[PDB]
Amino acid sequence: QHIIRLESLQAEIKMLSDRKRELEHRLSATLEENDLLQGTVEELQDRVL
Amino acid sequence: NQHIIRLESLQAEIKMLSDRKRELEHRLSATLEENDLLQGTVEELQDR
Repeated sequence: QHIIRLESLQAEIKMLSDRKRELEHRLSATLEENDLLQGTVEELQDRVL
Repeated sequence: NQHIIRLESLQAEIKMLSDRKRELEHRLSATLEENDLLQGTVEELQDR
């Protein structure tokens, strides 16, 4: 029954690690997209000057 | 007994890597907030 308990807990912790990677990939993607938007905003700063 | 101790050790390692991923997520959120603060001050300058 402990084997059953381990099968019920290991998969949940693995899917939680996958969800942590989901937040990592999406926030890292928004950071890279924000850095690209920072480059375009720096071009807008060039437009400002 | 042997395989249960091994699998609990594996579950603890996945929890350790999960806490490391949590720290990485918090750091990425801090960088997002600080860069967005820079973008907000830039938009204020744009209003000027």
